[PDB]
Amino acid sequence: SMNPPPPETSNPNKPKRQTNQLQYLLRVVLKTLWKHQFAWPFQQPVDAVKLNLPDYYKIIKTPMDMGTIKKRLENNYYWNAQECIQDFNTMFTNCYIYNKPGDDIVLMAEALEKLFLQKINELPTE
Ligand SMILES: Cc1[nH]c(-c2csc(N=C(N)N)n2)c2c1C(=O)CCC2
Repeated sequence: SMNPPPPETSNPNKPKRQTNQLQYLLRVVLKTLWKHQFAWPFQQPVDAVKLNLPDYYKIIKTPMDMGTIKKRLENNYYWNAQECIQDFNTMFTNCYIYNKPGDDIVLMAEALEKLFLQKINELPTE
């Protein structure tokens, strides 16, 4: 069994910015979700080999996780906040796509997503 390469966190020719919205995404949004008691299954890419989930990357073709997002934010990978918000939403959606309704992982994603929504509701103006 094999995992795919992880999503990139560095791309020197991709234009980048540091903006107040991106700073909020790191200092408020990421930090709030990262410390949560349910964050630990989303802090790195899904290891389909160790978890014995050979169908994970058959179904999930746009993987995303908070470890990747954290590195992207710390590395100033993004141009704008929408790119990062999209990454969080990809992470949550993948969980709902792969898993069964009511599974523990889905309840964990829902708890994190609730906080995500509350924080991005107050994304500062640029
Ligand atoms: C998003 C996600 N994370 C995990 C998981 C289990 S154990 C672990 N440990 C880490 N990452 N330290 N992550 C799963 C999952 C799914 O969607 C399907 C089932 C398993």
